[PDB]
Amino acid sequence: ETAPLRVQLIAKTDFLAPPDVPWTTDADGGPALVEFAGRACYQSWSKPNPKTATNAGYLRHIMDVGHFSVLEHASVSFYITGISRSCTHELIRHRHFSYSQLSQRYVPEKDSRVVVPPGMEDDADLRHILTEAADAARATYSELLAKLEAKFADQPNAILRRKQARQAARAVMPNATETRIVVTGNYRAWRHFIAMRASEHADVEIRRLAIECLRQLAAVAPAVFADFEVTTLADGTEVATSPLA
Amino acid sequence: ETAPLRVQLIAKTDFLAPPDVPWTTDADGGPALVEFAGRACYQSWSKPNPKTATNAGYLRHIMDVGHFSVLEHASVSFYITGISRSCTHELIRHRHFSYSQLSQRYVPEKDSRVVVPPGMEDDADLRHILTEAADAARATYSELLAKLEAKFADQPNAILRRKQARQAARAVMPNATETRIVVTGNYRAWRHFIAMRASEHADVEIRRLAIECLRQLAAVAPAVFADFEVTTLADGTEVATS
Amino acid sequence: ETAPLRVQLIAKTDFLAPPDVPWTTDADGGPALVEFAGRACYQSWSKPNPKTATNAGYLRHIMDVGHFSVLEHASVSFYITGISRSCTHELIRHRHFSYSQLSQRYVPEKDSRVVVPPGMEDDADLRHILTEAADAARATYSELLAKLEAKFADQPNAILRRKQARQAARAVMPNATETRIVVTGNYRAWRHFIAMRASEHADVEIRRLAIECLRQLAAVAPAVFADFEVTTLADGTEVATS
Amino acid sequence: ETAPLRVQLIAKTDFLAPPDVPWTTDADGGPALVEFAGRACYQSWSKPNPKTATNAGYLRHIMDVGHFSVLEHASVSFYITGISRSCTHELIRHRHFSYSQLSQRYVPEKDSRVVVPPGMEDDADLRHILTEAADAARATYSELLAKLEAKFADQPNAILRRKQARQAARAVMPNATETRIVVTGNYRAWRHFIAMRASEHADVEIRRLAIECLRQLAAVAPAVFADFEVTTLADGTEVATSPLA
Ligand SMILES: Cc1cc2nc3c(=O)[nH]c(=O)nc-3n(C[C@H](O)[C@H](O)[C@H](O)COP(=O)(O)OP(=O)(O)OC[C@H]3O[C@@H](n4cnc5c(N)ncnc54)[C@H](O)[C@@H]3O)c2cc1C
Ligand SMILES: Cc1cc2nc3c(=O)[nH]c(=O)nc-3n(C[C@H](O)[C@H](O)[C@H](O)COP(=O)(O)OP(=O)(O)OC[C@H]3O[C@@H](n4cnc5c(N)ncnc54)[C@H](O)[C@@H]3O)c2cc1C
Ligand SMILES: Cc1cc2nc3c(=O)[nH]c(=O)nc-3n(C[C@H](O)[C@H](O)[C@H](O)COP(=O)(O)OP(=O)(O)OC[C@H]3O[C@@H](n4cnc5c(N)ncnc54)[C@H](O)[C@@H]3O)c2cc1C
Ligand SMILES: Cc1cc2nc3c(=O)[nH]c(=O)nc-3n(C[C@H](O)[C@H](O)[C@H](O)COP(=O)(O)OP(=O)(O)OC[C@H]3O[C@@H](n4cnc5c(N)ncnc54)[C@H](O)[C@@H]3O)c2cc1C
Ligand SMILES: O=c1[nH]c(=O)n([C@H]2C[C@H](O)[C@@H](COP(=O)(O)O)O2)cc1Br
Ligand SMILES: O=c1[nH]c(=O)n([C@H]2C[C@H](O)[C@@H](COP(=O)(O)O)O2)cc1Br
Ligand SMILES: O=c1[nH]c(=O)n([C@H]2C[C@H](O)[C@@H](COP(=O)(O)O)O2)cc1Br
Ligand SMILES: O=c1[nH]c(=O)n([C@H]2C[C@H](O)[C@@H](COP(=O)(O)O)O2)cc1Br
Repeated sequence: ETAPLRVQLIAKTDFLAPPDVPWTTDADGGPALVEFAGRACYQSWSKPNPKTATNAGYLRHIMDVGHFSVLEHASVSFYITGISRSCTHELIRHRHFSYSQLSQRYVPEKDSRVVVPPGMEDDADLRHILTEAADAARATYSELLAKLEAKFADQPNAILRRKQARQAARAVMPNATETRIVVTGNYRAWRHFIAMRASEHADVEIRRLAIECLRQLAAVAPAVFADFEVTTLADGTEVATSPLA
Repeated sequence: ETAPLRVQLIAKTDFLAPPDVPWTTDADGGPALVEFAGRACYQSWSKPNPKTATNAGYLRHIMDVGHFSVLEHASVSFYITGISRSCTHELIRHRHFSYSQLSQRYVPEKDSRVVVPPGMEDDADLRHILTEAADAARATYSELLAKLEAKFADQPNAILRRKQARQAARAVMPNATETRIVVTGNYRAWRHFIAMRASEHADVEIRRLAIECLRQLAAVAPAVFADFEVTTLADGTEVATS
Repeated sequence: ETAPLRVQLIAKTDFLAPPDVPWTTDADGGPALVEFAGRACYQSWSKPNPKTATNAGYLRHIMDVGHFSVLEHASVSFYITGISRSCTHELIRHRHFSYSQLSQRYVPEKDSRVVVPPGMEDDADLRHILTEAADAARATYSELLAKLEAKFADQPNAILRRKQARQAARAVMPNATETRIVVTGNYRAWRHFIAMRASEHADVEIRRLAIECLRQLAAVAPAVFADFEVTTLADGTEVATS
Repeated sequence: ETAPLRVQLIAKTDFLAPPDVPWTTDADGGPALVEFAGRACYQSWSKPNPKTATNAGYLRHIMDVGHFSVLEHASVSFYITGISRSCTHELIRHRHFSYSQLSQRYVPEKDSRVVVPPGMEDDADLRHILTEAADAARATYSELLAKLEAKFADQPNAILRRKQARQAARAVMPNATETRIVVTGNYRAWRHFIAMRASEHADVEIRRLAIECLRQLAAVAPAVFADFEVTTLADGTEVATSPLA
């Protein structure tokens, strides 16, 4: 059973301007918050320059002059499924994010799906070799678990003795095992992730993930991510580049 | 002129549950996001127990059990004014917040306000010594500025000439000079900030700040901040403990 | 082929007291640096108190009064082998360390070792089920790799060709696969790691790593890591608590 | 009275190669640790490439391909004196350092020194204005301190009484007041600080600090800091620029 990548946006920033500040803007939520924060450094609430007189204009300028720390005020959360364990192992190396991830120490592996590496996707023979190997691993897991459950029956706590058995049984589960994860980060963190992972140096799985995150981030905060350009490589995979990263 | 502490909540989490996840809860925003993230770890979406089906009950349990990392998903931002420079010098030592602060390099301080230390708030004579000293500093600052702008006549760029002068002139501005700051943190970082700063060991200025943030945070997310109990000290200042 | 846990201490803080500061202590390296930094807050260079007039006494005082940020100045690095991929996936959730880890994308995984879960180390039957499962996975790996290199045959860069094949082939490699990692952290990060992972709540594999790290750290900085008491549980695994 | 900038290197990395790894290098300390960490990723313990078979060649390569995360393993600590309170307020915005700083709540300041802004150092008239204002501020501080100690007489704990008094009295102390601070960071953090602070956009005081840190860092680890070129500006201050990050 194979699992496709799904990225669901589950949280963003709600903004409410302070009533006493003599400033309004062209925008809502995160992008308005970022402008407000930038202007707070200068206490410059008026709008002399027509170019930076819209929210998008202001943000593009903030970006251009390298005031990136202002972007940290707004955050976005995704719920991600159809991502492999090897992919999450790379993702969580990014330390300016917060994560909550499906636990193999706790969750049943009996119905677990696998994620096909993008370089194999179009090849039914390779996919077959993968899913068969995954079926073999799952049978092994159930084998180990049954025996381990009996070994750790001594222990009164239901939650402990279930962890002890599954945590050892998990040893046979492959890299391609599906996982699920809530990832939260601010705009500055999201931008770094995209610059690092939406590139030809990156594994094609996390690259695909980064591109999908960028597309969804651009939908909620266009002005913040507009400097990123998506291009398609010879193999048809997608990369994103920005002059500011 | 003096400036009182003002704390204004300007941003918080907006949550939309994923349509295809078979789960609901009796909350929205940050508290609902926290519960979703917690349950994602176990895929424990079904809620058969109607006596543990509440968001508040789940959030309390998350913290009884000590899974504090789940709290990081939700954030709140404040715009804080009427805070002194010595106070922000303490505040910014907290490395899990994001900040945007009023710049003395960029902002003229000829009209700047003073923040009165809570310890001298009820002594008019002491406040007078402070405001007189502030006025003298501001005069010195204006004297230095004019003399620096001339010393920097060599600079053809008028914006840069004014920044070079201002950043040097700022040297005489006192600790009690008002500043203004946007502070953003997730629930975990706010909790830690409150624990450290709303305590008898902390300076009264930042303690006042922490108690006020707490009061607003507790209204926004009761279950997350309910464990903190405010206590009034012998001297009338407030502390908070969990 | 199985791999035992090995933790090797490969780096630590070298301290040189600045000459024109009227202060000395009965210690070296990391512990000495921590006292220097704590004393710099107070400029308390002379030692009026005979109790904290020793380095060990000064550090125990720092801890009791809760001044844990001073511990961040000193650091230690380990090279860890005989750790599984599922163990590293847990370890790297600690965001206040720095890591350099063996790459499956970059390193040919021919003759990879497997780490046996401590829970089945005494069970020869369970070990065998594991090791032949691992053997089957490596066989599948070689089969995919060969087909993948054939598939990407067009790709002109041969290095990039092997990498594209290897990153996809790695898909069948089990959690138990051995990995190797350099981990660097300051004393405060190390203490937090030990507290969270040398506990009954934690997986037994990371718990074992945390205990061994603790033993080596306590040998390097006794005063910093002394409060941790190691006790053997019912099943004969160790936990450490302070 | 006035305090000159002083930067003292007080800690760095001690390295010992694990005996059972088949690798040696010609370097010691931080730079050797960085090579070890980089080789661990590839388990490339042998040395086939005369271009990367030395520590300097290896680090040259690490720097060119930009895997700066391996630089995080080595650290350096300085004790910095003759820095102003406005300079530390900028410095501590860098969140990947660790700090221990002289406390005004805790340490008496009746006799504290003043730091002259670089843009003012050459001018006797401006220096006099500054020192005169500092003398006035210290007199006010003393005046406030005594009255506050008297106002807080109903605190039986004299230590607390002096602190309660001092923390309020410090209200009048100017930005130019000298402070002292231990700063610890890894190589990657120091590179970022230098890049951000030893620049034309930065305040002259912190730029002077960054340059001195850079000078000491590049003497200790020349391969790590070689890309930073020191340039004298027209006003006689120095900046540092690099093609890298
Ligand atoms: C193609 C590629 C190949 C890779 N190969 C390997 C490999 O072989 N082995 C391996 O172990 N990893 C490898 N990685 C992981 C990589 O080295 C980083 O650890 C990971 O990508 C996180 O990115 P980041 O380093 O920018 O840190 P993040 O955690 O994403 O932090 C963001 C930024 O914050 C700063 N920062 C965060 N923490 C610190 C700190 N403690 N000190 C100083 N500054 C800090 C840095 O500026 C950093 O850029 C690879 C990554 C890529 C994309
Ligand atoms: C027994 C146990 C069970 C676990 N179960 C799960 C699970 O089911 N699912 C899952 O995804 N993870 C799980 N984890 C991982 C856990 O939630 C943490 O992510 C991990 O242990 C890292 O430790 P830490 O949260 O204390 O933070 P670290 O990353 O080690 O940071 C140390 C300290 O820095 C501070 N800090 C760091 N980053 C932030 C931040 N951005 N905001 C505010 N403060 C910050 C906090 O004070 C923190 O305590 C589990 C861990 C344990 C030990
Ligand atoms: C010339 C100049 C002008 C400035 N003007 C102002 C101003 O007017 N107002 C003001 O408030 N500040 C101002 N600053 C401060 C500036 O915004 C930064 O806060 C400070 O320089 C720290 O640098 P850093 O942002 O790169 O963060 P560092 O703390 O130095 O972090 C290093 C890297 O880690 C990563 N990182 C750290 N924390 C996070 C996070 N929480 N989320 C995502 N990534 C993270 C980023 O990649 C960052 O580059 C100014 C600084 C300079 C040099
Ligand atoms: C009453 C009191 C007195 C103080 N006195 C002094 C003083 O005299 N001199 C002085 O310099 N400072 C002093 N401070 C500042 C204090 O040391 C901290 O720097 C500040 O309170 C920030 O809090 P924090 O250390 O918990 O770190 P935060 O930056 O708030 O981080 C939150 C958590 O993240 C983790 N974390 C963040 N960064 C790291 C890191 N690099 N390594 C490991 N873990 C990390 C820690 O778990 C920490 O608890 C004082 C603070 C208080 C409240
Ligand atoms: O592109 C990469 N991304 C990444 O995050 N790593 C980190 C993740 C993991 O902690 C370790 C080994 O990763 P791979 O097995 O995916 O190569 O290095 C390595 C490479 Br190459
Ligand atoms: O209660 C405190 N809070 C705090 O943040 N510091 C930090 C802030 C600054 O970096 C340095 C000196 O602070 P004070 O001048 O406010 O003591 O230590 C110190 C004390 Br005591
Ligand atoms: O004890 C734990 N330690 C841990 O680090 N995690 C993190 C690591 C990974 O990101 C995710 C899933 O971990 P397990 O598969 O090991 O449960 O949660 C979870 C548990 Br439970
Ligand atoms: O060059 C700068 N460096 C800096 O760190 N800040 C931060 C420091 C402080 O938190 C706030 C105001 O700093 P200045 O008063 O030094 O501008 O912004 C601002 C500027 Br401009």
